[PDB]
Amino acid sequence: QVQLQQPGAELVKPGASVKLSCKASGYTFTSYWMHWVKQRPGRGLEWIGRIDPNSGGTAYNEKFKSKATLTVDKPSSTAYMALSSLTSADSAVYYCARYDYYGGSYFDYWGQGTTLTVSSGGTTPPSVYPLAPGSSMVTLGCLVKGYFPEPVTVTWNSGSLSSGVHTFPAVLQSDLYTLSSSVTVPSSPWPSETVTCNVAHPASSTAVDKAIVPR
Amino acid sequence: QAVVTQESALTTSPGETVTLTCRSSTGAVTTSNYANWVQEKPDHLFTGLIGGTNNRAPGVPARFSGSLIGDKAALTITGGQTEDEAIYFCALWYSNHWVFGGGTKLTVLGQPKSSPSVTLFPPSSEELATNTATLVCTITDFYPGVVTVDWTVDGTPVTQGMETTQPSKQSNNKYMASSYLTLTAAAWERHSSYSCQVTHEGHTVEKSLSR
Amino acid sequence: DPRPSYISH
Repeated sequence: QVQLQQPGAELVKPGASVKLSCKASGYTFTSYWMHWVKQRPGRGLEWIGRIDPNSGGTAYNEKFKSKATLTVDKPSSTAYMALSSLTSADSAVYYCARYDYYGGSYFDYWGQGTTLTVSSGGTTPPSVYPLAPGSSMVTLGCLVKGYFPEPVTVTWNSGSLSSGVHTFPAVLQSDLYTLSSSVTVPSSPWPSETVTCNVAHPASSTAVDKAIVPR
Repeated sequence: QAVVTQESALTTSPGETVTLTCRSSTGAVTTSNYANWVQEKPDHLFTGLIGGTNNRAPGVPARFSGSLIGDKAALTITGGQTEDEAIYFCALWYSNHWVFGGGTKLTVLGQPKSSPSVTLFPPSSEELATNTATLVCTITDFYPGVVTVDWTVDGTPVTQGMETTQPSKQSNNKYMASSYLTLTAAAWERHSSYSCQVTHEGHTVEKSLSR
Repeated sequence: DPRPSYISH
């Protein structure tokens, strides 16, 4: 099984430079080319360029030539890519995809993509508000408002709740993330007993637990 | 340079054939563009299927094939499977660079349709004390995965301070998403009616709440 | 098979 392992998330300030890696394995590293693609919500996929593990030769996208620098480390079977003078537009997911030869051919394996986020906003803790019904089954939830940077961990009753639970992804409004989670319980337990969401935030060493009361 | 276009979305059922096309603004797609198709299964899972107009990737199910249909490049999927529901991308080569299309959102109805389970939560008082309010409209159990959300204040469409997450695959393969409406705490004192309208496949579901 | 895609490096 061929695999291309890439880091998941990278956080860096506008103006600095990063060196995204891409580990290969499962095949002869120097028999296939490596390409890099950039993906931002909106737009779609934009080709950055490639490098040939054997020759070292590379062909760049005119638009990214003064922006990226591809290279590879034969020993460790890994492909790298440094992006210079980082900005807001450079934020996104960056993939490394292996290329196949013969009569042109294809793009068969891909890395899971590293999501680069380029911003200079200090860590900001989330604010947890209990989402309660406007007083058969009942639905409850937690609002994790204005936290930064990604990502947070929400669980219900420590793990004391498999489903009814729903964790939506974060939305970016005013350079600040927000997300919520919902746990639908039988009309029985609540208010009778109670649910407690567990919010955590690594970039802030914060961990709020909020139990829900109807009012 | 050479914007490449594909269909927004397409809907097919298990067992039938669905075809995806790819437009080249420079004219026609030709054997020299080396058309490439790539699939995107949720959570950034990418896999190449076809390269060079018709070469099938190794380990790729037989039901996948590429070709040229007129002055376009196309990916045919005979006998669509449930897992085939994903996003498909078209890659075109132009002398020295690769240009993708916007991708096509393919739907294989591998289960029954289901209107969304909408829930409107009012701003909690703890937040209402920070001098700001937020309504939260949670949407779950709907299929296919696309919904269009609408907020209204006092029966009047409200546009600003509105945020809608992209629909996300649930555990039971259905879809879930959420929208948010952020007002100043003050601004929330003025109005009286608050409703979240969710439109799924031509059918609108509402959830109101009076302050 | 047609000519373009290559041009090595």
